[PDB]
Amino acid sequence: MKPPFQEALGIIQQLKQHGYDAYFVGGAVRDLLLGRPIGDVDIATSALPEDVMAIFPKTIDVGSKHGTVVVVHKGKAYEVTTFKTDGSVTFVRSLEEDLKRRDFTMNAIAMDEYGTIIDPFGGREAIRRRIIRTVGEAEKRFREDALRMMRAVRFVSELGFALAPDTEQAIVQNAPLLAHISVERMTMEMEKLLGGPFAARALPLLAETGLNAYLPGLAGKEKQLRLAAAYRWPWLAAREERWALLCHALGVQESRPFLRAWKLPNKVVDEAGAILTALADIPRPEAWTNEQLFSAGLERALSVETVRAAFTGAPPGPWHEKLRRRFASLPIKTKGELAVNGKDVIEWVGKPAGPWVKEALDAIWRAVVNGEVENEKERIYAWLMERNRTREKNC
Amino acid sequence: MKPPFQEALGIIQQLKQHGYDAYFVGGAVRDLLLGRPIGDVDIATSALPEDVMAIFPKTIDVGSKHGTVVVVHKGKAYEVTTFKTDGSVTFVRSLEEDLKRRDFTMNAIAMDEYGTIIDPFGGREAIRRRIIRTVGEAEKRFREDALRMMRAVRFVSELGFALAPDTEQAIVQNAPLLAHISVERMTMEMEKLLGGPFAARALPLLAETGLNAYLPGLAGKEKQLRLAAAYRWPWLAAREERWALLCHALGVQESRPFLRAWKLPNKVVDEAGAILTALADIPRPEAWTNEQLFSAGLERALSVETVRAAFTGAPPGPWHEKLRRRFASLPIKTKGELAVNGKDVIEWVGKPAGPWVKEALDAIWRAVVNGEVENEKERIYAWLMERNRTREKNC
Ligand SMILES: [Mg+2]
Ligand SMILES: [Mg+2]
Repeated sequence: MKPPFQEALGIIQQLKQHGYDAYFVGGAVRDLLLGRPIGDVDIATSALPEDVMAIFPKTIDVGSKHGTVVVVHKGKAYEVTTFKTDGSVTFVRSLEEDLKRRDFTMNAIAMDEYGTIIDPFGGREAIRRRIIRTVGEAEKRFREDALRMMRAVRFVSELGFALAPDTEQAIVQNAPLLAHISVERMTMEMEKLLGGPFAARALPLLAETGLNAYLPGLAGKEKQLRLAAAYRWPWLAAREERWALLCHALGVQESRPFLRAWKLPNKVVDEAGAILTALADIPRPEAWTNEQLFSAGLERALSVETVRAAFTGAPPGPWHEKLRRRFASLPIKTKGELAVNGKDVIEWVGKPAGPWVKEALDAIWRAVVNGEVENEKERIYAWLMERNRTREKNC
Repeated sequence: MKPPFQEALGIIQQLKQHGYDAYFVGGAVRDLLLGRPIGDVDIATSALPEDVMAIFPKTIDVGSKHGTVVVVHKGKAYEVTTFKTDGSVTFVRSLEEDLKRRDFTMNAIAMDEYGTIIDPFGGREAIRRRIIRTVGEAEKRFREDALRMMRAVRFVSELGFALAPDTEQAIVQNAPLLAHISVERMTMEMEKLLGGPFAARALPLLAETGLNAYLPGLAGKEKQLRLAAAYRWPWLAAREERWALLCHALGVQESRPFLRAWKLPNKVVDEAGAILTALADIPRPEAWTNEQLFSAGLERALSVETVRAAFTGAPPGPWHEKLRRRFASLPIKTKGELAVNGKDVIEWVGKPAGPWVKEALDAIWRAVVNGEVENEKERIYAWLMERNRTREKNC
């Protein structure tokens, strides 16, 4: 009885005492059998959502409409679910009828309070063999929910399982059905597929199956995806960096339109381009300039080099260290630190408040950062003065 | 800085460090200022749902669509909410614009990381004066959501605040608007209103305001409600017992149709009847009979006597003690304990399996429970035998 379940045992135990019968189902089970670290433990029971909210003090209705209720037990969230058969939804009392609705064998295992594995569908073999197989007719399933084909590729990314001959086949055959699923639900899948320690072979597959050309911006990029294999995906730390590379490997032009089609939140789509851009502008890690670095701000700067590593093959280490070094040598790290404010430049150059002011400060920092003049009021003054009569000798 | 908030401080603290600005808003605040034990601490912020799910490890999307996200911090659930103006919903950055959307003054208070109360709407005075006042035009508010009038009466139940002259007035005027709100949402409100330490005066009000005659089964019972005042509501322990009494005080006939209209879950509407029934059947606490008790099974039995107390004025104490005493003297406490099963009566009276069997066993327990015959196989046998030739001397 590994600690993940140990704690959550209570929930089962309690639901059983009130005469209900419940099981650990789900990834948690697979993850145990497979020997991955165990993430969320999930419980399913014959107890109806209400009965669940009656027995446990802290409850959190998430969707009692489809039989799910989150139960805060001993300071951890647990997803409790009333057995169901995907039609509205129908509640039953048969564990077996519930698992039979699950997506792929390796998911439809279950384990009881005593630790006794209940694999009625071969999950257990699927996991030994490291294979993704559909629970029932690979075809029929995909018809009910096309997104199921998405996840299949995803799982390949997160687990390094291989598709099943029949499963894989079916996908290609029913690929089109995808254009019916909301973009949203497509994003999240693609999102996980990209952090896969196997993404390196997930993306290719995405093309070798029909699935390509029904996903936003991935029209006919077949070639590009397969080539993607080489990219060192796994070192991508964060979301932006991920999408960043997704582009650069699809030889994408304008970042903005594309990433937006995937209905990603703005901040991402912006910071995505940010890097992509900075990446195109600086082609070599030696060439980062006090300016560009200052502009891009440490975080991004590093994220660039990493995206870059993800492509070159070169490890960031040395760069990341160097960047972090310089960044603390920049005699200013944000504009707010500038010794000298816009109203200082006005009272100084006897000129009315305008657009010329931007340009001014915009050249005072670029001059502080580049170590031309100190970041002290007095000195920036002379500096600006003696530079303005120079623009009278130049024209 | 009282412990309930002390712990949740972390959340604010972290959201501020990422440049967002958040506050304890809600009942928590009211409860502090009022001096009640503090229930759920609620946080609202300018950080958008996503930013919230980015910063905290364990998140639980409940409804990011309306700006709410549950954040499990240090082993407790906290309802975090992006500031909003009730239109779909519009997110802002002004705390003030958020509180301005809250139902009643006493709710629209807020407190900052340093413990500095922000009452921009008189909540703080409302709490001193112990009054329920609408945030803005009592009329306009009720038009947006009629249920707001419900809560108003509820709060009276939970708090013992009085309605505001203008608030109260408005309710009667816009009473009708209620029939537009889903029954579901009406039940929950009624539910809380019944557990009120001031329910005793909440139900009356419910009638003195239009609000009566738009709520299920509460058509023209005006009289009944006001009289309700006398009932010792507050000793009601559980849900059934509550509804039980709600009936008995409205002089309700058939429990089943009524309670159902309030879309209460079956188990309740059954156990409600259960008591209401056993209550009509046994009019005095001395009269419980081994049979009846055995039938109703300790729990309900007590629940009867309490519901009764809630009405008579007599304290349960002595009865609840006496019931609990007998119930362990009943020589059986369920039918499952019966020494003798139905297949025993068949191989015994050489007759084919039928309906006469029920009637048999159904008189063997009734005879065990009443202490006529032991609950041993042998002895029940003779007893059954020697009683069956008696049904030959009788006709
Ligand atoms: Mg968990
Ligand atoms: Mg809480």
